[PDB]
Formats: sequence, structure tokens, C-alpha cells
Amino acid sequence: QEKEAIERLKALGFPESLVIQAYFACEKNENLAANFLLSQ
Amino acid sequence: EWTLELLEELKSEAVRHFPRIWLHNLGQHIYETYGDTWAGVEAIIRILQQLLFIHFRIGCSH
Amino acid sequence: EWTLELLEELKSEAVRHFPRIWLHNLGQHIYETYGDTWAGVEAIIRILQQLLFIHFRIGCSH
Amino acid sequence: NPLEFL
Ligand SMILES: [Zn+2]
Ligand SMILES: [Zn+2]
Repeated sequence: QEKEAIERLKALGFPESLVIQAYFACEKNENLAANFLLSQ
Repeated sequence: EWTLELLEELKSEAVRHFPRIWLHNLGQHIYETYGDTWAGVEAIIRILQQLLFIHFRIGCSH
Repeated sequence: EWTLELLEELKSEAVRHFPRIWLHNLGQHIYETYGDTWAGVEAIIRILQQLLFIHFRIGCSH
Repeated sequence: NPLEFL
């Protein structure tokens, strides 16, 4: 179910390994991980 | 108590690398997930730590 | 609990930037000063964090 | 073993 979130996150244009790291460091939070990735 | 000095040390480092807009969104996550309870302070510490390390491997431009 | 998870993250990152035996010897010094108490865990967490931050500010070549 | 790095 949460692989959907990381796939949307990857579709932003980000490597999968980084996406998985940020998504879990941001607890469950797809939007917070997205805002983190886009702040880089 | 010791948690507060640690939290202060993370934040000083964190504000050198993360935009205010993102830290605000972090605070919003912590409030909705934890309220103002002490578990929220521990989450913030853990999140900022892991994100700082993730940030440095990506490449710190600062 | 949470403190041990925090420390395990630091130890994993730290070993990527500093020699393992040298970190291990830091741990023995802290053990000599604090025994098995939580104050020993709390000190090393602060030390490992500060060592990582100055390392990244100096310039991580890794 | 929290203070050990092996
Ligand atoms: Zn930075
Ligand atoms: Zn390094």
C-alpha cells in the first residue's frame, strides 16, 4: 500500500534509494517527504 | 531535560540546511501526529537526525 | 528504547566517516567515565553528533 | 554493547 506513495514520489523525478530513505525518515508522511526532496 | 539540549543542538544544525518552509511543514506533521506531547520532541529529534544524514550524502551546497 | 535507536543511527553513520577502532576506543573512554549508565549513552550521542557536524562542515570526501 | 563498535 505504501509502495504507491514511493512511486508517486519517484514520479517527481527522484532516485528510488533516496525516496525510500526520505519517506521513512519522514515517518509515514508522503507530502512531508515530497517537500523535503523538492527542497534539495 | 537532556532531550532539550539535544533538540537545541539538532535545530542549530538543521536551520543551516533546511528551508523555513520545510521546517514549518515538519512542525505541522509533529503537531497533527503527536500534539504538544513529549513524544513529539523525540520524533523531531529522530527525524532531523536522519534527514541531515540523508541531506549530506546527497550533497550539501551550503 | 528511543535513545538506543537514536544511538544506533549515529553509530551507523559515524562508522562511514571515522575509523572503526577509533570510534570503538572513544566508546571505551566513555565507558570508563560513565559505566553502563544511560548518561554514557547520552554523552556519546552528543559527541558522535558533534563530530559528524564538524566533519561535514570541514568537508566530507566520502 | 551500545558503546561498542567492534
Ligand atoms: Zn546543507
Ligand atoms: Zn565523511
